[PDB]
Amino acid sequence: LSIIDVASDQNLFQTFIKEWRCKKRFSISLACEKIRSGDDTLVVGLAVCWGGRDAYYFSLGLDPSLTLKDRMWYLQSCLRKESDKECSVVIYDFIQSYKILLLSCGISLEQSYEDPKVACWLLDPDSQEPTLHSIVTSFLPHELPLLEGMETSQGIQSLGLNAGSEHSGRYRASVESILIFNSMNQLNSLLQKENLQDVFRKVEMPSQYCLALLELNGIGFSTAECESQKHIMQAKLDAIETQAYQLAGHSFSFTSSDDIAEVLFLELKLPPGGQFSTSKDVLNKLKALHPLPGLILEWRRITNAITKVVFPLQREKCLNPFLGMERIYPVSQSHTATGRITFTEPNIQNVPRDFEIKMGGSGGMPFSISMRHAFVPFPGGSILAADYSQLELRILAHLSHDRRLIQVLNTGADVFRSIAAEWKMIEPESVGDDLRQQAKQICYGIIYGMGAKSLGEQMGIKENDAACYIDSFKSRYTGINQFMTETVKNCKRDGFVQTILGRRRYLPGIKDNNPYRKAHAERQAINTIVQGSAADIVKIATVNIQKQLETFHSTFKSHGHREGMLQCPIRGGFFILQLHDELLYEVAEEDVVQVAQIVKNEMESAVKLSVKLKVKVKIGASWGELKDFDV
DNA sequence: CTCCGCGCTGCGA
DNA sequence: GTCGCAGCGC
Ligand SMILES: CN1CCN(c2cc(C(F)(F)F)cc(C(F)(F)F)c2OC(=O)N(C)c2ccc(F)cc2)C1=O
Ligand SMILES: Nc1nc2c(ncn2[C@H]2CC[C@@H](COP(=O)(O)OP(=O)(O)OP(=O)(O)O)O2)c(=O)[nH]1
Ligand SMILES: [Mg+2]
Repeated sequence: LSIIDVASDQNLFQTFIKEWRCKKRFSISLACEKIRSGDDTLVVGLAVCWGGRDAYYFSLGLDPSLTLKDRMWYLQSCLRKESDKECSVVIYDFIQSYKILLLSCGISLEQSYEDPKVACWLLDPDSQEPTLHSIVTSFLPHELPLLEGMETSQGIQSLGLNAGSEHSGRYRASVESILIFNSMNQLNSLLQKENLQDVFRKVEMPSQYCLALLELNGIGFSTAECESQKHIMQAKLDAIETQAYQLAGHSFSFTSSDDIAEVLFLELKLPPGGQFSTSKDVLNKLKALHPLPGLILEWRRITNAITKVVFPLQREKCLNPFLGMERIYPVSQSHTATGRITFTEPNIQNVPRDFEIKMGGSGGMPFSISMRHAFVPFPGGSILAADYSQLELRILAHLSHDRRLIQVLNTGADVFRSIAAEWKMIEPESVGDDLRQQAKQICYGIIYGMGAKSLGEQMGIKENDAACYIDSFKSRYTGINQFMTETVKNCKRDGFVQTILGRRRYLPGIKDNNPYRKAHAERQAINTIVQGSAADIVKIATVNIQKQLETFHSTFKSHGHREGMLQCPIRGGFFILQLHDELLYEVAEEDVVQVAQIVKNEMESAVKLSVKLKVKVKIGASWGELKDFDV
């Protein structure tokens, strides 16, 4: 290809800037390499392509008159949008590039963004995580020999951003620039064909921008809170070990399923219930007989909490010197089958719910272990959690129009406490969090295709009894099953399911021969038709909330922006985490009211349904100590 | 072979 | 290493 080193002659550089200021669409690729003496990232330059196999390299490390500050001035001049300039930038791994640009160059991009990976996921949510090699092979094969010059393109990291390759930063960035530009033109052609370009440019890419702002913010984390909770949990763990070995007369292994099987079903004559299964469903039923199953469940819960939540967060914590805080910086991921947004490194979505452990000799003492309490706002701030009240159920009500579901939605009573009251034959006010959560699983499973076998095994009852429960549900809420049958019919005639925004989940297995294959495909259809719609509504809410918060301004978009500027008082909302039906923000005090009215008004007014979207706003000094807000 | 769904992560074979 | 299993979250 033609790599044009624009920063080599002054006339060449000025003509390059002249041409660049005319373009309405161009690709961008950062050129990161190693710090000579160790190994760390260093932005050596950048690459721009606006057509053909020509990549313009903007060196940032040889006309001496082009001082680096002049180059940065022209860079910010070309990268910042103005009034109705309608520029569309194309970058691979848009969030990482935005973060690295803002943090290593002080450049806040303001143009419209187009990511090829997001387009690939939109065309097929079940597709593998797109790599530059995969995109080039599937959409721009004739230029694949370019990537044949190396093997780094086989990774999800940007080729130009991958400093590990023996190739130079310039060559990698140039190749990525041209390839991403042309492959994005092809992907845009396909998206326009399938009427999904709108959802790509108005919902998904702005959501990626909000995700980048979140990742720049990071969630605050208190280490002393984690220390205290971990000490209590380890004390209770040792107590559980000693008490269980006393109750068993010998030392078993809580991980060894055969050890506990021998202890329960043989040494203690506990009734099996094919048999000799030490699963959670069987131990929950056996808890009502001997204390040891409950102790094993508590041991497993505490061990999971302290090995898969405590230590990862304690290792992933970083100091934010400008804020005087210790924040956790997770990574976003939207490449999911149903459009939901998950997190990684660490998954602060999987933080355990609030549970209690009783310690003491005479009946113990209650000690609440809320791991979500170690997440706190900045000094003088407030965590603000806005939750969609029964989002998927309202979506199913708008779809199926089963008047019983609409009625029980209008009544305003916990349908899971209702299930548990019909289940255990108790009062709904007596249903605790554990039993209500079991009932929530029962509810959503039965709605999405739970079998009588698993329903009975979880309910602690027989198969033919859970069958009666399923038939009762189907007789009561009839429009739901009518719409489920219509959905399998539509996905069988069409071969795919379509969410509310028009996204497509391609499920060919709905016409498979194996009954399990067909059943799983039908269940995936009936699930995704609602789950992806919920994710889409959450995304629309998020992007409108961010736009509204940016309207009032007098506020830094992300934290990263404000610490980059400092190198000022905090005053505004800050995206920190997104539960799949609930948004979390970190609002400064003076705005905890205003921002709240922004989150509730947008979330309610994110999409028009036959059932109004109910939102519940809570404010607190931590994600664990949240109390309802007025708004 | 085998019957709610989406997701992550540590440990073990 | 790679993946499966089982723990948890929505
Ligand atoms: C009069 N009650 C109480 C609860 N409930 C209900 C409501 C919904 C919803 F979401 F549409 F409102 C769903 C379910 C089901 F079946 F999906 F779990 C519901 O439970 C059922 O109907 N049964 C038959 C049921 C009850 C307890 C179980 F252990 C299993 C099944 C009612 O209608
Ligand atoms: N298919 C399925 N979906 C689930 C399951 N648990 C949660 N979800 C989905 C559907 C509801 C949504 C929100 O989860 P919550 O646990 O926050 O549930 P909720 O019923 O919306 O509200 P609440 O906060 O009152 O418990 O996530 C589950 O076991 N199966
Ligand atoms: Mg909820």
